[PDB]
Amino acid sequence: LPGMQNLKADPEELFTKLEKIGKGSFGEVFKGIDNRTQKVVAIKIIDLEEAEDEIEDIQQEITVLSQCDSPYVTKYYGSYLKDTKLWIIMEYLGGGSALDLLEPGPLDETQIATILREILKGLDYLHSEKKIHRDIKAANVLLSEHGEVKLADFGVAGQLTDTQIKRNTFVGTPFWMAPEVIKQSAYDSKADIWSLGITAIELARGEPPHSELHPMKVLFLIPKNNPPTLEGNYSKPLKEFVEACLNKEPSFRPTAKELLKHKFILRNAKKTSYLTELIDRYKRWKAEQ
Ligand SMILES: CC(=O)NCC(=O)N1[C@@H]2CC[C@H]1c1ccc(Nc3ncc(C(F)(F)F)c(NC4CCC4)n3)cc12
Repeated sequence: LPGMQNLKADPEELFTKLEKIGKGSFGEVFKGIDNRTQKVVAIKIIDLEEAEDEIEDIQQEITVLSQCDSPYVTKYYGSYLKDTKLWIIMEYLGGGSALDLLEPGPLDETQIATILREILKGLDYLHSEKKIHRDIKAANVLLSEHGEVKLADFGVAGQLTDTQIKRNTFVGTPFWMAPEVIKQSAYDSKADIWSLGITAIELARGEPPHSELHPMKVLFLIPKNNPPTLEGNYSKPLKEFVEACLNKEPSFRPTAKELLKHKFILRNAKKTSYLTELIDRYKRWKAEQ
């Protein structure tokens, strides 16, 4: 396990575990304070006794995280054992997920473009490292209190090599999964680009396509239907960004690097600092109730 700490280190001493902020890839996630620096962190806690077929996946997740050095990937600080519980210390992103920031109401196209541009920067980094996220969706897109946008939850992240230029494993969240991943055909990083497209619709409309239906229906709906399109009063460049991602033929989908030059992004995206308005809005909203 990369970043595994000295097992004599007691994380209950080194860290103040605060409120739960979410349920994660495995186990729960908490807000916490690093007791040495007084920096806030995120703590993922997993019971190893309450495992197992997950520990390979937990190894794999932590391995992948430890191999990423990008402003666009959640930082991983190390892991601690406390009796049966694994404490995974993560970068704390105080804005929550893009999905949280949607709860007060719709995004405008500038905010959508900005968030998509930053996701594309993350996807470009990952894909350049032959890594595939495979669970891109709004809930896995996090923001710092400054409005920086980062990719999270590498629970099902894949790795490509010289040997394996392609993967076949059935992973992801159904609504966001690419048809070729659902069919377990040979696939690569283009799968993430399909997921990005679904996420673009999610960011624009609040939900992915087929969100009313039972997840098992999409197992045939997605491979046999025409891809979703963004329906509603949204700009033509936003609709074409979505369609460019959502092609059933993976070689017809652009790369992350290409989509960064897409007209929707260029014409509408602004500096990420402006996303603070979106976090302030969430605050005010969450005040009431
Ligand atoms: C009591 C209270 O108000 N707590 C804060 C809270 O509930 N928040 C804030 C704003 C929305 C929601 C929330 C969710 C997530 C975070 N931050 C965060 N940072 C890093 C991770 C990381 F573990 F990926 F690194 C992470 N993961 C959780 C698992 C579901 C998302 N969440 C912050 C918040």
